[PDB]
Amino acid sequence: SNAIRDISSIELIKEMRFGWNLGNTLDAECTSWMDYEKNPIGSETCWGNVKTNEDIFKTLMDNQFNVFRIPTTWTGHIGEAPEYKINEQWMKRVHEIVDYPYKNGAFVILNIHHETWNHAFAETVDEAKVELAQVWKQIAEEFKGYGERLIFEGQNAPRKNGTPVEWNGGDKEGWDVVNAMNAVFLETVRSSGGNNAKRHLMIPPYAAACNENSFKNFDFPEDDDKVIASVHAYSPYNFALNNGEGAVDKFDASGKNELDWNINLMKKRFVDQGIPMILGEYGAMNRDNEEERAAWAEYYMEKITALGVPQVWWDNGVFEGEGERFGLIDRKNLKIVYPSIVAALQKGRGLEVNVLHAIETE
Ligand SMILES: OC[C@H]1O[C@@H](O[C@H]2[C@H](O)[C@@H](O)[C@H](O[C@H]3[C@H](O)[C@@H](O)[C@H](O)O[C@@H]3CO)O[C@@H]2CO)[C@H](O)[C@@H](O)[C@@H]1O
Repeated sequence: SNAIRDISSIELIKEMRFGWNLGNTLDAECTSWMDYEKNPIGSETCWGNVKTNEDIFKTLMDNQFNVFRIPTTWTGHIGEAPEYKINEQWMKRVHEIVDYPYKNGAFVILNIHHETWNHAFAETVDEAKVELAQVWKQIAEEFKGYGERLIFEGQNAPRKNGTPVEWNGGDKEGWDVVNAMNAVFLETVRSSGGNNAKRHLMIPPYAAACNENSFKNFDFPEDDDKVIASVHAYSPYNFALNNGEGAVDKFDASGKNELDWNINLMKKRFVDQGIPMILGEYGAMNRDNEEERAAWAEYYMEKITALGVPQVWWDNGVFEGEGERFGLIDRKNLKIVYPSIVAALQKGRGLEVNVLHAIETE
């Protein structure tokens, strides 16, 4: 089945309800202690998530999720330079997981994620561009026959890791590198075989940041209507993403102001300019505050739905402890842990509320 619809991204995006990330899974990176030679697909579970199965996705699809992002870290599974051959058992497992939502008719986003080699520094950009082309040549070849519901996202949050400008929008060095890398990704996939000339491709601004500086220095192609801007927006910060000092457990007036500001940024940079965009990651972590988060999620969803922009929940499988607690589905037991959040996504999207597989009330 190698058919692909010839459809613009803006038209295709209309078919998207809302999404879910298979977080802390194929993106988990454990090369400091795991032997990837003896465990070539072991990294999937090395951050504590269960082995992925189709029923995780069917549980979510029952709740009207129809976009599934598969964040994938290829670092550790890549052969030596300059061929950068991807381990074939790893590629097969990535392929099995893409197929869980894809063969059930949903949208799938496959990316490159926690890579050590695509950092946004001019020092290494010549080498990083070669590795990016080699990696995407192989991904594009493996999935060349897939239709329009399989989307490639060329980079995740390329940035100047470990610098003062890592998380505040970047600087000119970082913007030029991210743009050059995005161009290599687009060219590599467009130049490849099969349906890839008509595949929908996502590219991020620097760090995928919802930021004035990142947005303003983001190059976007003017002659390719099947390219999509990839943005991440865990907004407002202290309520949604702050895992240290200053975190708040209520979505208050100042938090709404901050969220409204960033949504308006997306409107002015992308929506008003006819640039297709997807919020590929967002979420608010568990602070024993499900109703605060449900109200925030319904408001966020309603506002971006009025702009035609879909969003994709970041679910890293973590519910308690010191880590970031973005879990939404209990993958082991196939239960929605926060049913009022899922109800908020449905209601805010304009859908009928029907939360299936909810956990019992304790
Ligand atoms: O517990 C296992 C490891 O967790 C690592 O933290 C991860 C968070 O749990 C996860 O929520 C976060 O998700 C990122 C996403 O990958 C990224 O694309 C986006 O820019 O931000 C999201 C929210 O922060 O990923 C991190 C990994 O970077 C710990 O860092 C690690 O020590 C620990 O072993």
